[PDB]
Amino acid sequence: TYKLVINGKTLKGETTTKAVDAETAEKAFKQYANDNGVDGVWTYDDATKTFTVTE
Repeated sequence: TYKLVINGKTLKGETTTKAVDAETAEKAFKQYANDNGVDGVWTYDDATKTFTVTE
């Protein structure tokens, strides 16, 4: 796999993670964003297995 794109005011980038289901990921990404001081709106496309955080 899944991809996460971070569109922040000060931080812009991308990271990846391996998980057995989408739910498990979401949780991992939520933790990552927090550790980096980023807070926003989350979007996810099942077709591309990508989550986007804007912010």
